[PDB]
Amino acid sequence: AAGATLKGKLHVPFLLADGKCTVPLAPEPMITFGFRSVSLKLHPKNPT
Amino acid sequence: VNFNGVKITAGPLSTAWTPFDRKIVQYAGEIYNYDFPEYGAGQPGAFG
Repeated sequence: AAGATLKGKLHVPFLLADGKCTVPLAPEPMITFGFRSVSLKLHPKNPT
Repeated sequence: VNFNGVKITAGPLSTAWTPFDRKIVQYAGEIYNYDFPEYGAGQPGAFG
């Protein structure tokens, strides 16, 4: 407009706050020992 | 075998070959030479 720039401000809701969220727990790995070596058999449900 | 007085006898020693390896898996009409583990050595994430 051109009459008057009668301006003001209003609040944005839905801000980004902290919180606790639930994450998957991967399938358990199989740890076969060996002399100065660990061996891991892994079977992911999802990209891990 | 015997037809009209003849006696026919076939074999042996057809080169003693087989494709069928010692361990076979059958699925949907298809046959595979997999090294399947015995009953009680099957591990998770594997056939057995």
